[PDB]
Amino acid sequence: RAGPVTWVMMIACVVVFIAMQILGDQEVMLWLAWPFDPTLKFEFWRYFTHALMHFSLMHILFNLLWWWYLGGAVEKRLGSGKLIVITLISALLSGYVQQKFSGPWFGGLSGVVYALMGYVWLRGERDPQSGIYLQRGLIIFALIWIVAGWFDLFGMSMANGAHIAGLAVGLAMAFVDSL
Ligand SMILES: *[P@@](=O)(OC(C)C)[C@H](C)NC(=O)OCc1ccccc1
Repeated sequence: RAGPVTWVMMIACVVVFIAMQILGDQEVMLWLAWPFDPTLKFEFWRYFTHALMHFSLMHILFNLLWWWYLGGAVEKRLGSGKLIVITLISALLSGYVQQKFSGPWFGGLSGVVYALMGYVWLRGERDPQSGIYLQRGLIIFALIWIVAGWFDLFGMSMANGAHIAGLAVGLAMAFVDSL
């Protein structure tokens, strides 16, 4: 089965997704979004909680599908702590990039997912002995996922190539870890 970190992230996104159906998106964004007013700047969770919010059925399924697989892969083979740190860094840095381009009203785990794509792939090609790698077929689908994000083929946003910032994060870390 999937480790505790993989598991807990899935529960949290589902719970949050439930709340959005009951309360509506705006109300949950009000509590979980990146700070959108100076008085909220010390509410630290907001720099991360944006990743827990999804705006359609397809949004959460596809994110959690990728997370389950790549997140689970990292946790099994590299440990819970690695997954935690990949997650915190990508959520924060992608969050920061998203905010600059699209403002503070955004959500989704895909920044983290792109980071996990970049990380797992790069780590596998540079450190096969680590036990992590992205299979040939999955590389193709991840690439299509990335392209989709660069070009806003998801039907959701139109805020451009910024959606894939996380990928640069994940690559960079995989570099650093392959030393
Ligand atoms: P991601 O959640 O965005 C963050 C804020 C960087 C990404 C752009 N969205 C995504 O991957 O959506 C998946 C999807 C959405 C609708 C239909 C199919 C798949």
